[PDB]
Amino acid sequence: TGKIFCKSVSKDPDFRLKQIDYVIPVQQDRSICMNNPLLDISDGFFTYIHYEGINSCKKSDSFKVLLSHGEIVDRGDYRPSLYLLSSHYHPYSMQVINCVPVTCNQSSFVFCHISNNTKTLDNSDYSSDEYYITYFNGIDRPKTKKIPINNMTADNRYIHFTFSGGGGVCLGEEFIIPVTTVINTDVFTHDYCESFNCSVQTGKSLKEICSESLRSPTNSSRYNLNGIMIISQNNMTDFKIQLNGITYNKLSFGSPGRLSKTLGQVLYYQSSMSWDTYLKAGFVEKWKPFTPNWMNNTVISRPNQGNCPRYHKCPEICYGGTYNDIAPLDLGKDMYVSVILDSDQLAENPEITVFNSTTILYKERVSKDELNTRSTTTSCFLFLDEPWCISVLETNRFNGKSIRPEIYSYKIPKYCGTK
Amino acid sequence: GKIFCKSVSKDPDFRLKQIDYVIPVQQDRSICMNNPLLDISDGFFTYIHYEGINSCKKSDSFKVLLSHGEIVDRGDYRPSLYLLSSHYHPYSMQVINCVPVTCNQSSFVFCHISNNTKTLDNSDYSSDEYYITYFNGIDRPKTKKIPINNMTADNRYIHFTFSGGGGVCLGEEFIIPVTTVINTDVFTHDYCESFNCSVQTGKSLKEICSESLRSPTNSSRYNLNGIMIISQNNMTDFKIQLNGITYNKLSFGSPGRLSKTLGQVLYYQSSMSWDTYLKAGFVEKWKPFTPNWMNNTVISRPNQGNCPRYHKCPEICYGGTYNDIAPLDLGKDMYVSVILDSDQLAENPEITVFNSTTILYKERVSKDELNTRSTTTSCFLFLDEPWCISVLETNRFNGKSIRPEIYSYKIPKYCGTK
Amino acid sequence: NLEPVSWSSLNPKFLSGKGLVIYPKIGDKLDIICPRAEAGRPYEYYKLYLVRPEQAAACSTVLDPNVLVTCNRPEQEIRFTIKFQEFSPNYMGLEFKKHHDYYITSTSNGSLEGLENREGGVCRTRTMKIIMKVGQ
Amino acid sequence: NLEPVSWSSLNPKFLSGKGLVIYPKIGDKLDIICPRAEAGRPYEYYKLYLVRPEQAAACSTVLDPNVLVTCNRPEQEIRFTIKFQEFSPNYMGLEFKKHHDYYITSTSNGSLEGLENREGGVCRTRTMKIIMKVGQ
Amino acid sequence: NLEPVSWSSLNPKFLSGKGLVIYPKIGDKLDIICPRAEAGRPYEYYKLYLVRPEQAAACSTVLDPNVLVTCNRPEQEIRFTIKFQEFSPNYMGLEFKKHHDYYITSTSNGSLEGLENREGGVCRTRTMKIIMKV
Ligand SMILES: *[C@@H]1O[C@H](CO)[C@@H](O[C@@H]2O[C@H](CO)[C@@H](O[C@@H]3O[C@H](CO)[C@@H](O)[C@H](O)[C@@H]3O)[C@H](O)[C@H]2NC(C)=O)[C@H](O)[C@H]1NC(C)=O
Ligand SMILES: *[C@@H]1O[C@H](CO)[C@@H](O[C@@H]2O[C@H](CO)[C@@H](O[C@@H]3O[C@H](CO)[C@@H](O)[C@H](O)[C@@H]3O)[C@H](O)[C@H]2NC(C)=O)[C@H](O)[C@H]1NC(C)=O
Ligand SMILES: *[C@@H]1O[C@H](CO)[C@@H](O[C@@H]2O[C@H](CO)[C@@H](O[C@@H]3O[C@H](CO)[C@@H](O)[C@H](O)[C@@H]3O)[C@H](O)[C@H]2NC(C)=O)[C@H](O)[C@H]1NC(C)=O
Ligand SMILES: *[C@@H]1O[C@H](CO)[C@@H](O[C@@H]2O[C@H](CO)[C@@H](O[C@@H]3O[C@H](CO)[C@@H](O)[C@H](O)[C@@H]3O)[C@H](O)[C@H]2NC(C)=O)[C@H](O)[C@H]1NC(C)=O
Ligand SMILES: *[C@@H]1O[C@H](CO)[C@@H](O[C@@H]2O[C@H](CO)[C@@H](O)[C@H](O)[C@H]2NC(C)=O)[C@H](O)[C@H]1NC(C)=O
Ligand SMILES: *[C@@H]1O[C@H](CO)[C@@H](O[C@@H]2O[C@H](CO)[C@@H](O)[C@H](O)[C@H]2NC(C)=O)[C@H](O)[C@H]1NC(C)=O
Ligand SMILES: *[C@@H]1O[C@H](CO)[C@@H](O[C@@H]2O[C@H](CO)[C@@H](O)[C@H](O)[C@H]2NC(C)=O)[C@H](O)[C@H]1NC(C)=O
Ligand SMILES: *[C@@H]1O[C@H](CO)[C@@H](O)[C@H](O)[C@H]1NC(C)=O
Ligand SMILES: *[C@@H]1O[C@H](CO)[C@@H](O)[C@H](O)[C@H]1NC(C)=O
Ligand SMILES: *[C@@H]1O[C@H](CO)[C@@H](O)[C@H](O)[C@H]1NC(C)=O
Ligand SMILES: *[C@@H]1O[C@H](CO)[C@@H](O)[C@H](O)[C@H]1NC(C)=O
Ligand SMILES: *[C@@H]1O[C@H](CO)[C@@H](O)[C@H](O)[C@H]1NC(C)=O
Ligand SMILES: *[C@@H]1O[C@H](CO)[C@@H](O)[C@H](O)[C@H]1NC(C)=O
Ligand SMILES: *[C@@H]1O[C@H](CO)[C@@H](O)[C@H](O)[C@H]1NC(C)=O
Ligand SMILES: *[C@@H]1O[C@H](CO)[C@@H](O)[C@H](O)[C@H]1NC(C)=O
Ligand SMILES: *[C@@H]1O[C@H](CO)[C@@H](O)[C@H](O)[C@H]1NC(C)=O
Repeated sequence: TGKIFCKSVSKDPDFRLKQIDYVIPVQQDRSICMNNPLLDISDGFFTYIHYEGINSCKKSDSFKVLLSHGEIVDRGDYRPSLYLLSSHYHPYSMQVINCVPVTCNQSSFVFCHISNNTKTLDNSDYSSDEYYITYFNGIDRPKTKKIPINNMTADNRYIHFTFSGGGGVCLGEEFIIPVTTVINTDVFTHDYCESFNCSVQTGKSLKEICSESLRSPTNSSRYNLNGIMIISQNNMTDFKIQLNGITYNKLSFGSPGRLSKTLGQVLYYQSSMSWDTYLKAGFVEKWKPFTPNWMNNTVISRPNQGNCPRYHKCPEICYGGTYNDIAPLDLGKDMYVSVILDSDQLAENPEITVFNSTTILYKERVSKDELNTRSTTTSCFLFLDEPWCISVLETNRFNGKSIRPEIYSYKIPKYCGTK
Repeated sequence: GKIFCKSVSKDPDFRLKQIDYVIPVQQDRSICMNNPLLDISDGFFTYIHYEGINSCKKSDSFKVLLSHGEIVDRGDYRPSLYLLSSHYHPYSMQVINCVPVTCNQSSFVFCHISNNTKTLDNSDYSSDEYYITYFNGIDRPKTKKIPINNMTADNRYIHFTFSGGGGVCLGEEFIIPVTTVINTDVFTHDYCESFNCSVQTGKSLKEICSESLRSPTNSSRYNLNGIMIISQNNMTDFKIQLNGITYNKLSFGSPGRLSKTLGQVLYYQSSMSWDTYLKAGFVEKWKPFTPNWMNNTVISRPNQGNCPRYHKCPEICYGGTYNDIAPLDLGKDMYVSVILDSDQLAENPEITVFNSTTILYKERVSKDELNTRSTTTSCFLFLDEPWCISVLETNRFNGKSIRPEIYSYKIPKYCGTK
Repeated sequence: NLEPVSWSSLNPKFLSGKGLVIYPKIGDKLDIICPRAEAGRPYEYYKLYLVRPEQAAACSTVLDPNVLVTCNRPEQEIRFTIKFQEFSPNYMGLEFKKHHDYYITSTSNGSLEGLENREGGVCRTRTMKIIMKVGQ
Repeated sequence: NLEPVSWSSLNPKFLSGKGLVIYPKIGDKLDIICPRAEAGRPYEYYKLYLVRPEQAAACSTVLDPNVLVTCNRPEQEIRFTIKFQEFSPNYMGLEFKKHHDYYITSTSNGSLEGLENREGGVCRTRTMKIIMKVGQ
Repeated sequence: NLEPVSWSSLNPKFLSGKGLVIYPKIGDKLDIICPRAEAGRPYEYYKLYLVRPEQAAACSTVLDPNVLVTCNRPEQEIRFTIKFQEFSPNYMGLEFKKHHDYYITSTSNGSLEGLENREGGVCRTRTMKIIMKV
C-alpha cells in the first residue's frame, strides 16, 4: 500500500548499512571454510543455511551443514535485528549435494539432496539418491522425513534433479522449491537465442551453438534444465510431488535459482551461468508450465572469467558466473535491489544497487577496500512501515585464514541524495 | 617516534576526517573554486585557490583567495586547520599562476600577473609582472613587485611562471618551483633516448624526445622546469636567480613542488608527458637543481590519450594530473600520496602509502564514484605521531558548484586494524 | 556507459552529412577506440583535434587546437575513454558542463604522410566528425 | 597487479623446456590475453584447459578438465582476468589457496580444425604451458 | 494507487515556492503518512486542515475548517488513506468529484506547544501545502 522512498536516479545514498555478526557462528578452526550461504525471510522469521568444509569451499565437499532458525525483532534501534533461535547441524551433512531453505508458517524447512556420488549429476539418476525435508522451529528438535520420489510425477522424461537455489516459497499447504533437472535428450527450442544478430563462430552454426549451450559442461551427453518442484501434503502425510520444467522461452543453462513471496507476487530468479550475462528474473504467470515473465534488464549483470564476462551479450558456449539475488521494492515503478559485484571478470567489490530495468538508480560499495565475494543474497521486508533489507555475502576478506559469510542490514533511502 | 605500519597489509584505519570550516562557501552556484594549493610548515599553513565564473580554468578566474592559518590541538588527538587571515589577491583578474610558501610562521604567495592569458605562447617575461604577496595572522597583506630586471639566469630563458603546489623557505632565500619557456633546443635526452621501445615510423627517438619538450600550442617553444631563488634584506635589495632543473631524466614543463620534510628538501614534478611514473626526489645540489630521481614502479596517474596510467614509452604526449607526495620514513623509503585509481579518467581518489617498488596500503576516500582533478598532501609530526592533511580538487556535485575538500588522516599505528 | 565509437573510414555511424551525433548525459562513459590492425591490412593513421563549431564547419585547425588523441600504433588497440564530468585530466581543463556542444574531428590524410595535415582531410571528405550535444 | 600473458606461438616467455613459470602471491591481478588479429594474418585459435600435473605431462585431457577459455574471435580482444583470491566466479569452484600448484595448457592444433584436439598439440610441440606455484 | 506523500519538514517534494502539486484521477489511492519517530528523536507534531484555496494562501484557519488528521503520537506511524471517490467516511462529507481543487496544509509549529496554532506556521515557513487539481 504505502511506499515512501527514493525512486529516482541519485548519488550518495544513505542505506544506513550495519553488519550483523552475532547470528552466524564463528568457527575456532582456521582451516574450516564456511561457504555457499542461504537465507530466507518470511513473516518475521528466517531460515539460514551454510556449508562447512575442511580445507575446501566446495558445496558437496562439506562435512557440516548448519541450519539456523530465527526471528526478526525490534530492539528499539529504529532498524530490524536478527534473533537466532535454533541452530543444528544436518544429520547427513557429509553426503549433502544441495539444500534449499523455506520459512513456512513461522518455521524452518530445508529441502536437501543427499547422494553417495558427488558426481551424481554427471553419471547417476535420482532413483539412486535420496531427498529429505528437515523441519523445525524454536528449540524444537529437528525432524527429517524422506521424500518419496517413487510417488513423484514429472512433466518430462527427467533423469536427475537437485534442489538448487537461494530459497523456496510456501503457498497454503504447498511448497514450491527451485530445482535443476538433468535430461539426456535435446527436447528444447531456442528462438530467443537463435534470434540474436552476433558474429557467427566459424566452427558451428547458431542453432547448434544455442542447442549445445544448454548441455552440462561435465557430461557432453547431459542437459541441465531449470524448473520447480511442487510438494503438497496433509501435515507431512500423503505427499503429492510434482516436477514442472521452466518455460522454454529464453532458456538459460541450468543454474541455482530462487522463488520469493514479495508484494503479493512470486518472483523467480535464475543465476546467469551461460552466455546471457544479464539479470534473469521475473514474476510467475502460470505454474504449468513454469512461466516467469522475463525482465528486459539492460543494466544488471555479474562478473565471470572467460568468453562471457560482465555485460557480455552474444550467444556462446559459456559456463560460469555468480549467484546474486534480487528483491523487488515497488511493482509499479519496476524497482529492485541487489548486491552485485562491481567487476567485469573477478568476483569482488560488492555494491548494493537499487535499479530500474533500464537504468541504475543508485549504488554504494559494501566495503571501502577490495573484498572478495562469490555470491550474494538479498531479502527485503516491511519494518516499522519502512522498507528494510538484509543481505548475506559469501565473503573472503581474510585470504588464507577462515572464510565466513557476512550479514548486512540496510534501509532504502527515504529521500534522494542524503549523505 | 617511528612506530607505525611499515608492511603490506589490507584494511587500513587512517581515521579519515573531512574539514569543512577552512575553505569558504561561495553563495553563487555558478562560481567554480578550482586549483587548490596548500603548504604546511612549522605548524602554520598557506592555502590558495581560484574562483571563476562558469569556468574552472586557473587564469580564467575573477577572484583568487589567499588564506593563512595555523595547526592547533583541540584535544582531539588530531590536527585541525585554524583559519586566521583571509584575503583576495589584488590582481586576481590577471593572475596566471601562484605558489604558496609558509615562511617563519607567515604566508608568502608568489604570483605571475599578466594582461594576456596566452602570454606563455606569444610573449616574454619583460612584458609581464611578478609579485610577492605576504601577510600573517595580524599584519595587513603587502604586495611587492619582483624586479625581474635585476634577475640572473643560468640560461637564455625567454619566459617563466611560478608553477607548482608549494615552495620552500631556506634562511633568507625563497625557493619557488617555476616553469620556464625557451625557444631553442639546448637540451640533451640520454634518459629518453635510452628507452628500448617501438620507434614510431614518422620520426626517430632523438626527434621524438626533442619535440616532446615543445609547448603543444607553440611548436617553436620549449617548457623546462626549474627553480627561482629570491634572497633579500627584509624586503630590501632583492637578489633573484633563476636556475633550470637537471637535464638528467627531463620531462615536459609541469607544475612541481618543493617541501621541507624530515630534514630534507623534497622535489615533486607532475607527470604531464610520456613518463607517467612518479617524478620526485630529494635535492642533492642546487646548481644545477638536481633531485635524486626515484625509480617508482607503482605510482602513476590517469590521463586520456596516448599516455594513460602506467605508460612508459616515449611519445609526443600532453596531459596528466597533479598529485603531491609526502615522505614518511627516510630509511624505509616510504611515501604517502592521494592518487587517482583509474587508467584514463580522473576519479576514485585513494590514499596510498607506498614503497619505490611496491604499494604498501591504500584506502578509497568515498564509497561512491568521485571526480577529482588534483590532490596535494602534507604530513607532519603532531603529538609525536605522524598526521597528514590533503586537499582534493573535487567535483562531487556535477552540474552544481565546485569546491575542494580537505581531509586529515593518521598513518596507522598497527597493520590491519578494522 | 555508451556504445564505443570505432574511429575508421569503415564505420556506418558516420552519417555522410551529419557526422556522428550523440546526446550523452552527464556521468556517461564513452570509449573512442581507434581501430586495430584491420584484416585487409589497411593501416589507418589519424590525429584528432578538439575543435569549435565554426572551424568544424570550415574543417580547418590552427596551432591552438590541442591534439586530443593520435592513432599512432596500428597493432596496439589505442583507445580514449571519456566521462562527461566537469574535471578532466587533460591539458587546458576541458570542462564539459551541461547543455553544451562538443565537436571532435580529424584533419588528417588516411596515411602517415599527412598525419599532421591540418588544412582539410577527413573532416570534409568522409565527414567523420563526432558532435556531442549533452542534454536534451 | 602482474604482467599479462599474451598467448600466441609468437611469445618468448614460453621457455622451450621449462614452460612459463610464475610465483604470484595471493591477491595479485593477472590477465591472460589471447592475441588479437596479428599483423601477418596468422589466425591463432586455441582452447585452454585447467589441468592436473599428471595430465600436464602427457599433454592430454579427459572430459573432466574444464575448458577454461577458448580463443574464438580473431578480431575481438578476448581476455581472462585472474585474481588469486579463494572465491572465483568459475564453475567447479577453482579454489586458489596458497602453497598450491595450478597448471594451464592447451592441447589444440594451431588453427580451428584441431581446436578441440585433446591428445597432444601445443602443450608438447611448443610447450606453451603456464604453471603457477603460488608462494615462494 | 499513487505514490504516498510523507508529511514532514524533511520532504523535497514540497517545492520552495509551489508546494507539492498532485494531479490524481478518480478512483486512485493516495496515502499521507505522518512520520514515525525519526532517528535523531526530533519529534514532529502537526495538525492537518482540509482547507479552501483563499485561506490556504493566507495560511490561516478559523474554527470551521475541519481538523482532517492530527499527528499526535510520535512513535506510532499514523497515516491517512485517500480514495478519490465521492463518498468518504469523514464528517462533513468531503466530496471529491472531478475537475476541482483540494488544498491541505498545517498551520502548526514544529512541536506540540504550537500543535493547535492556527495563525501561520508551516504553511508559509516551509510552504508544506498539498494542492490537488483532480
Ligand atoms: C526508470 O525507467 C522508466 C521507464 O520504465 C524511465 O522513464 C522515464 O525516463 C525519463 C528519462 O530519465 C524521465 O525523464 C523524462 O525525460 C524526458 C526526455 O525527453 C523529458 O522530456 C521529460 O520531461 C522527463 O524529464 C521520465 O520522467 C521517466 N518517466 C517515467 C514514467 O518513469 C525512468 O527514467 C527510469 N528512472 C529514472 C529515475 O530515470
Ligand atoms: C553421461 O550421462 C549418460 C546419461 O545418463 C550416462 O549414460 C548412461 O548411464 C546409465 C547409468 O545408470 C547406463 O545404464 C546402466 O548401466 C549399468 C552398467 O552396468 C547397467 O547395469 C544398468 O542396467 C543400466 O544399463 C546407460 O547405459 C548409459 N547410457 C545409455 C545410452 O543408456 C553416461 O554414463 C554419462 N557419462 C559420463 C562420463 O558421465
Ligand atoms: C619495500 O621494498 C623492499 C625492497 O627495497 C622489499 O623488500 C623485501 O620484500 C620481501 C618480499 O615481500 C619481504 O619478505 C620476504 O619474505 C620471505 C618469506 O619467507 C622471507 O624468506 C624473505 O627473507 C623476505 O623476508 C622482505 O621482508 C623485504 N625486505 C625486508 C628487509 O624486509 C619490501 O618487501 C617492500 N615493502 C614491503 C612491505 O613488502
Ligand atoms: C611561437 O613562439 C616563438 C617564441 O617566442 C614566437 O617568436 C617570436 O614571435 C614574434 C611575433 O610572433 C616575433 O616578432 C618580433 O617582434 C618585435 C616587435 O616588433 C620585433 O622587434 C622583432 O624583430 C620581431 O618582429 C619574434 O621575433 C619571435 N621571436 C622572438 C625571439 O621573440 C612566435 O611568435 C610564436 N608563434 C605563435 C604563433 O605563437
Ligand atoms: C520484456 O520484453 C518482452 C518482449 O517484448 C515482453 O513480452 C511482451 O510483453 C508485452 C507487454 O508489453 C506483450 O504485449 C507481448 O505479447 C509480450 N511478448 C510476446 C512475445 O508475447 C515483456 O513483457 C517485457 N517485460 C516487461 C515489460 O516487464
Ligand atoms: C595526404 O597528404 C600528404 C601530405 O604529405 C600527401 O603526401 C604528399 O602528396 C604530394 C602530392 O600533392 C606529393 O607531391 C608528396 O611527395 C607527398 N609527400 C609529402 C611528404 O609531401 C598525400 O599524397 C595525401 N594523400 C594520401 C595520403 O592519400
Ligand atoms: C506544475 O506542478 C507539477 C507538479 O509535479 C510540475 O510537474 C513536474 O515539474 C517538474 C519540475 O518543474 C518536472 O521535472 C516534471 O517533469 C513535472 N512532471 C511531469 C509529469 O512532467 C509542473 O512542471 C508544474 N508546471 C506545469 C506548467 O505543469
Ligand atoms: C547410499 O546412501 C544412503 C543414504 O541414506 C546410505 O544409507 C547408504 O549406506 C549409501 N550406500 C553406501 C554403499 O554407502
Ligand atoms: C501453514 O499455513 C496454512 C494456511 O492455511 C495451513 O493450511 C497449513 O496447515 C500450515 N502448516 C503447514 C505445515 O503448511
Ligand atoms: C500434524 O502432525 C504433527 C506431527 O508431529 C502433530 O504433532 C500435529 O498434531 C498434527 N496436526 C497439526 C494441525 O499440526
Ligand atoms: C642589479 O643589477 C646590477 C647590475 O647588473 C647590480 O649592480 C645590482 O647590485 C643588482 N641589484 C640591485 C638591487 O640593483
Ligand atoms: C626567516 O627566518 C630565518 C631564521 O634563520 C631568517 O634568517 C630569515 O631572514 C627570516 N626571513 C625573513 C625575516 O623574511
Ligand atoms: C633496454 O636497455 C637497457 C640498457 O641497455 C637494458 O638493461 C634493458 O634490458 C633493455 N630492455 C629490454 C626489454 O631488453
Ligand atoms: C630503477 O628501478 C628499477 C625497477 O625495478 C630497478 O630494476 C633498477 O635497478 C633501478 N635502478 C637503480 C640504479 O637502482
Ligand atoms: C589438427 O587436427 C585436425 C583434425 O582433423 C587436422 O585436420 C589438422 O590438420 C591438424 N593441424 C592443424 C589444424 O594445424
Ligand atoms: C509555536 O507555538 C508555541 C505555542 O505555545 C510556542 O510556545 C512556540 O515558541 C512556537 N514556536 C516553536 C515551537 O518553534
